Amino acid sequence: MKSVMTTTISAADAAGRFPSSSDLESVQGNIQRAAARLEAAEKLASNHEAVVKEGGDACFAKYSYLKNPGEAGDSQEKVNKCYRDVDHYMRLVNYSLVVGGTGPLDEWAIAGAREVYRTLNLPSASYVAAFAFTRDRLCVPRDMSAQAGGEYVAALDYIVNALT
Amino acid sequence: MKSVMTTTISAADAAGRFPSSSDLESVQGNIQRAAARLEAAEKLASNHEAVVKEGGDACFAKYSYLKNPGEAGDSQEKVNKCYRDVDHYMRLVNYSLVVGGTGPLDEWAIAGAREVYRTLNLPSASYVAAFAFTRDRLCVPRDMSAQAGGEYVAALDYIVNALT
Amino acid sequence: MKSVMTTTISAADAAGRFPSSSDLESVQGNIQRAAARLEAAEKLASNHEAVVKEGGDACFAKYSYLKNPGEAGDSQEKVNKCYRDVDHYMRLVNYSLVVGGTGPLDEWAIAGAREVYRTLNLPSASYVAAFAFTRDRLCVPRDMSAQAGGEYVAALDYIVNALT
Amino acid sequence: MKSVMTTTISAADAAGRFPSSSDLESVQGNIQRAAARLEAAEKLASNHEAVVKEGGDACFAKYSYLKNPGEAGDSQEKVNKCYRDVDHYMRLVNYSLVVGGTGPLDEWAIAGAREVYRTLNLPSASYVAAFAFTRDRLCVPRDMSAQAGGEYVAALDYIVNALT
Amino acid sequence: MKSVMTTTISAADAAGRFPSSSDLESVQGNIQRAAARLEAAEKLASNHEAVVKEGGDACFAKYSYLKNPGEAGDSQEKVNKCYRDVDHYMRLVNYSLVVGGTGPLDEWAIAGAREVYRTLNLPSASYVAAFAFTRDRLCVPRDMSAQAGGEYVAALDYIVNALT
Amino acid sequence: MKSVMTTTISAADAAGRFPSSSDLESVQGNIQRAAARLEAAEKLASNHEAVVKEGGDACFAKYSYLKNPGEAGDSQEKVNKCYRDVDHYMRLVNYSLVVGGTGPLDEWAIAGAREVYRTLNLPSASYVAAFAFTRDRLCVPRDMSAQAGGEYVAALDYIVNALT
Amino acid sequence: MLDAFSRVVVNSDAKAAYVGGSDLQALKKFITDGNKRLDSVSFVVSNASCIVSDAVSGMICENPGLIAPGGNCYTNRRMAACLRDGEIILRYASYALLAGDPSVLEDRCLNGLKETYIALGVPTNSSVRAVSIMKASATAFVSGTASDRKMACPDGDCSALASELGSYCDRVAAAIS
Amino acid sequence: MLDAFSRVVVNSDAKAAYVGGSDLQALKKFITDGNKRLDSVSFVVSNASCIVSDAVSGMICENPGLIAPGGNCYTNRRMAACLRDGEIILRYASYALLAGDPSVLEDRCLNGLKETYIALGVPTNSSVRAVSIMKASATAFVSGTASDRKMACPDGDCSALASELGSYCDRVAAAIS
Amino acid sequence: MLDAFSRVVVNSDAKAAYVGGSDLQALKKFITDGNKRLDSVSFVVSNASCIVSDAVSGMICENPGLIAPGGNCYTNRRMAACLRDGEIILRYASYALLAGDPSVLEDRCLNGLKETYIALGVPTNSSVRAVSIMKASATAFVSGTASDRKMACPDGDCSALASELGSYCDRVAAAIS
Amino acid sequence: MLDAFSRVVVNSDAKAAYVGGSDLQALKKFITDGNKRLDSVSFVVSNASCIVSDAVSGMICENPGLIAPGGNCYTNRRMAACLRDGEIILRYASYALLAGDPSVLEDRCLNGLKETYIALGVPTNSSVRAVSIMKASATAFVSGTASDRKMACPDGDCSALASELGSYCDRVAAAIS
Amino acid sequence: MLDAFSRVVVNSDAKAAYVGGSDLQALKKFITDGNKRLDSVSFVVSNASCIVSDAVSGMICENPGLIAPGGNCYTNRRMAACLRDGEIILRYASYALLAGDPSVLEDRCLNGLKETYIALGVPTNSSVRAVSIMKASATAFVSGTASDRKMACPDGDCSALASELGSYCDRVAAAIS
Amino acid sequence: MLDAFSRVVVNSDAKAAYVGGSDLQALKKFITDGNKRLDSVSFVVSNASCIVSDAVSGMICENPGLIAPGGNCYTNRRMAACLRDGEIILRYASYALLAGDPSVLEDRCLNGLKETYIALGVPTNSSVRAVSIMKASATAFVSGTASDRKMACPDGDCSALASELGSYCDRVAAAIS
Repeated sequence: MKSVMTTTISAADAAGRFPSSSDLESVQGNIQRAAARLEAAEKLASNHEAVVKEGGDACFAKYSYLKNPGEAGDSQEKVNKCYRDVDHYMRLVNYSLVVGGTGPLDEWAIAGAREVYRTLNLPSASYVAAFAFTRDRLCVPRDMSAQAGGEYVAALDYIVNALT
Repeated sequence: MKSVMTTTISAADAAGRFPSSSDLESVQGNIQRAAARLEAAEKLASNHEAVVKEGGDACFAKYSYLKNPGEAGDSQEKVNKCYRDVDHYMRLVNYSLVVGGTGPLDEWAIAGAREVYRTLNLPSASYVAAFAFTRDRLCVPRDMSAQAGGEYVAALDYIVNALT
Repeated sequence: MKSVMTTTISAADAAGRFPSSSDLESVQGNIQRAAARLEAAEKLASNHEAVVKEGGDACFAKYSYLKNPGEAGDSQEKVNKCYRDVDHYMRLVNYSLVVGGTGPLDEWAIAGAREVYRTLNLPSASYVAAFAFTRDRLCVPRDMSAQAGGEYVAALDYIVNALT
Repeated sequence: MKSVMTTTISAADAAGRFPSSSDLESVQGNIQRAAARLEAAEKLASNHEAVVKEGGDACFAKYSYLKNPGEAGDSQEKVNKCYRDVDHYMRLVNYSLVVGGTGPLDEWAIAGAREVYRTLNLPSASYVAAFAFTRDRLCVPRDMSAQAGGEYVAALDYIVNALT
Repeated sequence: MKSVMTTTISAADAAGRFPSSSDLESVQGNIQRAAARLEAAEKLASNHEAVVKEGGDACFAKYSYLKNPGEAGDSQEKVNKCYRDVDHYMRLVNYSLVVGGTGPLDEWAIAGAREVYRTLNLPSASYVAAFAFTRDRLCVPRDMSAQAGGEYVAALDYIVNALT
Repeated sequence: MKSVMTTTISAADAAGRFPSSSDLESVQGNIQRAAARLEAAEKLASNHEAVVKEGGDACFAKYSYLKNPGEAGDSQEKVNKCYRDVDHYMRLVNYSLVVGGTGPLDEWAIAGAREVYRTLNLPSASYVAAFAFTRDRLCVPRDMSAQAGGEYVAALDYIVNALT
Repeated sequence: MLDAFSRVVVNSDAKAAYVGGSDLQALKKFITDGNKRLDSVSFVVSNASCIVSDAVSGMICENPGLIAPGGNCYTNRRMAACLRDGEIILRYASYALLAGDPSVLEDRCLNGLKETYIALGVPTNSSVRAVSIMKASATAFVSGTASDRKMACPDGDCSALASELGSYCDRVAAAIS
Repeated sequence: MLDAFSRVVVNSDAKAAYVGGSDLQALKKFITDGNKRLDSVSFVVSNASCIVSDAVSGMICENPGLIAPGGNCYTNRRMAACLRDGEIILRYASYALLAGDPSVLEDRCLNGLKETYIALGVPTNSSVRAVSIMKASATAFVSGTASDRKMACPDGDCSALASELGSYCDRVAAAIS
Repeated sequence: MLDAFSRVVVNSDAKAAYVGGSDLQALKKFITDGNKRLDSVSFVVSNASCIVSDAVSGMICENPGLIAPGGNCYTNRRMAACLRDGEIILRYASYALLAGDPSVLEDRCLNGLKETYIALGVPTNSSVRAVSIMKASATAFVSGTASDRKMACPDGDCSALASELGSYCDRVAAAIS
Repeated sequence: MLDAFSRVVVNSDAKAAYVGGSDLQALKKFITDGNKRLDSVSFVVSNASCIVSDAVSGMICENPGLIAPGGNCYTNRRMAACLRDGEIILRYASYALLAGDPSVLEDRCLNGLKETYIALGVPTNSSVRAVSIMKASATAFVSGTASDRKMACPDGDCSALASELGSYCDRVAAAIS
Repeated sequence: MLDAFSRVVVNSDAKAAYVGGSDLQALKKFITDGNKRLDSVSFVVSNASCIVSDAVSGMICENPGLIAPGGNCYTNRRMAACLRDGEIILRYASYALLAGDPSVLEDRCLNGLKETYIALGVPTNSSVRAVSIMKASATAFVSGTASDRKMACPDGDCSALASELGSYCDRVAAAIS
Repeated sequence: MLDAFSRVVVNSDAKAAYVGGSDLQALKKFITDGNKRLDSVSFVVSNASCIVSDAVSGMICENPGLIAPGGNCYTNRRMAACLRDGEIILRYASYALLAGDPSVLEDRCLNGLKETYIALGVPTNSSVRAVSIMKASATAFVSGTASDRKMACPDGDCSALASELGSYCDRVAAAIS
């Protein structure tokens, strides 16, 4: 689980070192930045159903062809799995904001995603559409503070880059 | 040169990653802590001649046997090298304070030190005596602020642990 | 370049062996199947422009969303590159039929395709649409002999599987 | 067991590939060539006792010194083991003809033969004499068809080259 | 346990060789030199308490600072352990003289000694003082024959070189 | 070149050690056994042509079939190359006795021998016949001292074992 | 690994017997049915992606627990590993069909597979189900009865090939769990 | 490995739940006391050599048989290896204290440790003693009650930190007992 | 590798000199504008895919010969390798921006790059062009002048950061020309 | 590596051209003459030991300086290594004959060969003669003109096959000279 | 590994005792009988090929089932490996005789041998027989009682060395039984 | 590697000549003076730590620029590596003295030493001085002329051995010069 703490500790362990000054300083930054990302995580946790709905809606709005026979969303159940997937990512966004690292997204969503989506005929651009919208939907200070908004957008940009 | 930045970058490089949230958070800690260790570095650089003298004096005060024939300080030129060595360590403490990592001490002072001191009959306890004194000589807020003092002590503790 | 001859020779070379019984037998099978695949290659080489056009048309007929702004077919130049791409594959199908192995397609089309198409927003299903049509358009004996049609379809299925 | 099928399968397995066109084309060679080598195998199986006798006879006829005290054939039991050894090889020749590869000869006769014959004072030239005779004894079309004879000779040539 | 026989056998085993001429020749040297080193070993075993006492006394006579508070000879028990350590080495010198190799000293005294003495504030020069005296104390032929004395001195020089 | 001195030095070098007690003892064995093997070497050097003559004669006396057409001694030049080969082994026996190790035999005679003799139809038992005779031909104390005779036989036994 | 021919010589070698005309009826039948066997392999391979994807999906849509938290197909990393396994199994099954012998499947795939799945915590009843659906679709493509695709070929009986391919799938199902 | 934060999301993921405000009270408190935690790690690390040496020496002075023939601290090679183990254990204990989670200690240090010690013949009770003494010294440096050194810091309560560090040492003892 | 701070240390060490007050004016400023630097890095990284893809495409649409037979981007294998190279270069460029020093770029990326490109036959002119376009786009995201996206941030001047990034890109072009 | 068919494809790909009926004349001829090519390879392989041994012995009998002290075939080790090289060269020549293309010989055998021989000190003039004798014997077995052995086959023209083998042997000598 | 001298050292070290005159009479006798021991090793090594071949042949000719199909000496490969094992066992036995201690035999040969033999299916009764015959012949060459060859040496008693070698062979039998 | 005896063998082998009585007088004397050679090796090795440390320190105290910033012995890491090289060189010189032949020194030490020193930029003149001082001290211990230590031995003439060792040091100097 990649975070500030686990990365520094892993580096120290690889060299067989006790935690030193640079390890301690790195953790101090985790302290400083925690408030912003925890605010973002809490806002997401309190309103994720509405956010997920908007994300999935944006996907099928942009790519209505998905509902055609033989396509990824040709049934209500398949469409439901699409919104479920968006919910999966956003919960991992919430996790990544709490952890302060892309760990939860890396291990639980991104790793092996290309193989899954390729094999199951799930166009990557459809996921991109959901999270590009989710990212661009935010504005400050309506939804959250500026630094909280920075964390929220950055985590979503991380997903979009991973998809592209 | 181990620091907050080089550690987190080499970690990202090993995984072929762009800088991410945890990398940026780590560097923020370098920002928060810089003032304290830069204060210690400045105070050291301004008054290092006096600190080094007390370091070397403390060594020979504790171990006068060094001045006996066949020992590490049986000549004035040898005694001068001893104070020179202490100055070299303290300059590396100054460097380590500036970098915010033990890099300078690791690569330039500690690496190969065992081999050198063993073959040249330079008892490690002598070096320890100089830095233990230098460390315990500190008092706050006379010499520096509390956090600056902590950095000062930590760097010297790092040396002592490396000698023991 | 994977073929009957290059596979058996490389296998012999790995074991440091002269060509033996099984090596010579394998090449005999290349002699027997040669006529079937060479016919498919010739028929393709003499009418590829008509084939490519139908493949490209099939792609955009199925996925008209490609011509929307920001998508892979939102300009005539991009549309032209798509037909160019179909021609690339079909030319490599011609090559693979002549060689009697998937070598040409493996090295010059499939390798690195996943990376390229994801970075450039080229949905694999669009390519699949072009070659699934090209595969199914064929009917024997109108276009070629039965065994020639088998080779033709097999090469296109290999591409389809490589995309899915 | 090296054959057309096992060679082409192991090659694909080493690359993690499904069987492709070149693999299938290789196996077609097994189909075309089987009639010739299965013929040769059948003739041998029907009359191996006579062929073996002639093989062992040619050995001791060319090297009468083997019957001298201290030599490999200085007793009836030892002589019987020699003809048995020739029968071993020829049975493995029968196997190699059925498999369509040198597999049976490689694993069960050739591998380790150098060490065994060296330790037990078994001159390799003696074995060569038996199979050189067996090879040259062939008369086409008297004993078998031309292609069957080609298989018969090739297997025996493989043994001779391995023995020299 | 490094000796003439163990070194010779290990070399033969690494190459998978039976013992050969050079192997047997090396062991002949173990026979010729045995008397000299066994004499030194016997003389040591008969009077080790007196030799060890002189060794320990020589250490504290040269480094009286050791009995200062905070130093390695802080108490009687610590002083007792110093003499004990000298006895340990000398018993291993006896072992090494019997074996005809530095094996006992290498495996049981030298290995890990640097890490141990470093952690426990045990100055290497103190051990050197004890064994250099022990070495220079030898008087030929008063204490032993010239060749026995050579073995005695050689083993102690080995320890000193390992300490410096 | 394998000998007492090269084996011990290679062993020391593998562990990065200076020569020590066991190394020096090993060489002492080379000093003690030297006179015997040098006696055998000189005796061989002073009358090798007669020794080689008897060796080659014994080979063809036992294996007269070699002079039959198509065999390894079916010409005058081939016969001369046989005696030449015997001379080459015996010269390397002389070298090995001087070296005090099987080095010369190993590098220059034995390495690659079975490959050459297999390729050239050179029966190994023919060589064995020459050296088994040479070994048993030795007369103590007619030809040399008992210990010199032991070195002589051991070297020839080494060749015989290397051929069987 | 062995094929259909080397299997015969292995059995004959145990009896130290030559392979004569009396032992060569099946191997003869193997040759004349060679083109059908090559078609069967091609038909499976040409639809490998559909076979694997449809089977793993079938396994999951029959057992929603696999994609729940704690489920063995939960997260994309596990799902991808499952899809990979399905592809691997189909690949070795196609190898066995090409060789006309199960040895390559047993040696290079099934050997130590159950032990591995137990150590990993892979639900073995679900694994069998994935193989079963793969058997259903693959044998259908060999028989030419696949609902949405018929492979072009001269009409005839491939029931023996389909049954043989199924037996290889049976071996997988028996080896795991 | 996990830290205090990823441990929460691991627990929450098992229930497929978002981490919300009602789940972050402890983690916000973790951040608030963050400077004290960094001091706790610094105070242990800065006295690592003394902590390890005194504890191993304490173990031996309590069990003299360890440095007798047949003892596991007999010869410099064994003593060095024991001092090495002491330093390693403290190092992973300090890792866990920094992360606020015992996972790095469990995964990279304690996993298998009992089995290797049994295989080597490393006495477990004496190992427990060394760890127990390290706990006494390390927690004292955290608590600021070390007899011969008091680290500079604002006066406050670090009993939670010291108790946490102590529990990490306890897990080591439990893992090999 | 070095950063902005260890670079000063290295330069001072060459003179056997302490780093004092006079030498810290630039480093204190590095700390002061630290948040802007973190923003500059985050902005480049968050648009990494767009930056690289657009640049390689720009290089190609300006020189279509690259994707014709005999072109160095012909076939998907070469195109992927070029896209990979573009991403790698930007990645090390972002490293340099985060560290405030080009050492990581010089030591781990550019070292021997020209020799490699000469060996493979990578056209230097097109390579420079890709870097040039990457410079324009990346520095635009730092400056906040990107045509189709403005990253949210407090209003202010980051011209120094963008100029620094541009210098890192220039170092890449210089090393391979 | 390339064969006769892949070489045509590589050349056609350079011109961005399909391979049509006009281009396939020689390749069709390659197929019709396929059985002769297989015979030629078999004839060489079946006499590999004689070809190599006779060539090396021929090289030596013409230049006894090779087996003198200082000679490069002196001692059994060098003699074995030379016999080894002869076999290897013939083996790669047989590979090229089977594929109908010199690429495997050039890529896996000839590339770097002169440099290693120069470094080792193996004489190039003697190496060339060893190849030339191999060329004489091997092509004779292909032409069915070998003085002490005629391989069974239907009578016909294999001069092109033999000349092709000769060209491969000539490439070996050329790359060495 | 240990020899006769380090064995005494190891035993003395267990009691923290110096090796003195009262402990050295057996080792002094070891030295004074050194030449006989060197002869004993030489006599075994000089007839190594005969000892191994004769024992393996004796093993087979007393139980012909070993070379029947399914027999563990069936095919040349198994026969070669069997001869190899016999040579290896004799080699480590010769090692032990030279060192005057069985440690090299126990540690570098016998350790795990029975387990690998059980796993491979090497019959233990046949192995014991091969060892038993090797013991007879090897001890014969040492005792100078071998029927077809007597090694030259000054007349004397080597019953002790013969018994020592015999005990080494007995160790092999016990380990695999 | 070669020793004094195998060197003679190599020369004799080059002319295909037996080593006879004429060519043996030097080797016979080599054996006669064998105990002196063993003493010479022992005297050097027993003072190895003093020889190396004194020579390296002498080099520094004669070349102050070595320990200035940028100096090749600046920092403990470089000083340690120089001390390591000194010990290494003396070790291979002692090997050569023991064998009575410089081959081991040439093959495993000096071989390629010059080009790594050039690549690393270690000063040649200072390296030569280190060797020349080592030569002074080492030959002094062989000659029994060392000022502060005389090694016990029968009084005699070891000038040839001292000259031989001195020649080995000169080979080192010439190689790195």
